[PDB]
Amino acid sequence: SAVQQKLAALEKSSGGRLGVALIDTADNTQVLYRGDERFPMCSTSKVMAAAAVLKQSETQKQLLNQPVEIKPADLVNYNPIAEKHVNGTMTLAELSAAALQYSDNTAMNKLIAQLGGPGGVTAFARAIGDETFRLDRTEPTLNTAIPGDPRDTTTPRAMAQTLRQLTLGHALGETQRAQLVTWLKGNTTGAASIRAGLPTSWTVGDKTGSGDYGTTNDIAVIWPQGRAPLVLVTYFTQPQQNAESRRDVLASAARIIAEGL
Ligand SMILES: *[B@@]1([O])O[C][C]([C][O])O1
Repeated sequence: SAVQQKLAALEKSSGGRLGVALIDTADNTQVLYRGDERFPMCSTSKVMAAAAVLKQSETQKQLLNQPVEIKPADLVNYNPIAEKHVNGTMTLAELSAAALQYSDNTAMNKLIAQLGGPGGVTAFARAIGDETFRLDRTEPTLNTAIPGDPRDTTTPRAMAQTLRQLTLGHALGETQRAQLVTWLKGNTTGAASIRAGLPTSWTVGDKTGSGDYGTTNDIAVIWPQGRAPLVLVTYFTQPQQNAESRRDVLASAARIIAEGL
């Protein structure tokens, strides 16, 4: 299609490797570009950890209000919210919000601990039918994004399907799903990524990710005004370990997708 030609051209112009998956929930049609290639997830993995904790809260009804102590040893490389609560507590809800809306790495590590390790996050993915997602490490090392390394990767197609199930489907209970959507819609880190390629009238919930090798990711649910929602995953990584982030590539890929609708 035109869109796949334009995405290929965008990729060629960027010097990196671009993966895109769009699901249009109107007709369950899909647009894929490198849809079955593995990409480092970086912080887009935080959606799965938060959702796994939400799933636990369907049975442990008070779980999200459970206080979790933030100690100095807990702090890693990027903790905008956890830093504000060192030697205090945050609830699991506050930690989930921080992981998603500010990409707080300490918050993510607390969610992983709550789940019994990276294997507990991966188990949740398997439980909801995602056989591709794998979380192997904690923060910050899950962002190394080494070419060819399968650790901490998924594919665009898999992530789009899973994000659809978590936000628009019923992998989560009704209250949990609504909470996840509310958290994604309040993301603060996404203004230069998918959102920037879309009409300002559209409502977007997203989670960005960034890592080494110039890895620049964003996964989003999109509610166009008067139209069925869309799920869009854009993964991008580059050949140089110290490459700069390229959020503009994600914006451009979204714009190309939005043109084709
Ligand atoms: B994820 O990728 O988003 C931000 C943080 C910085 O390490 O991790």
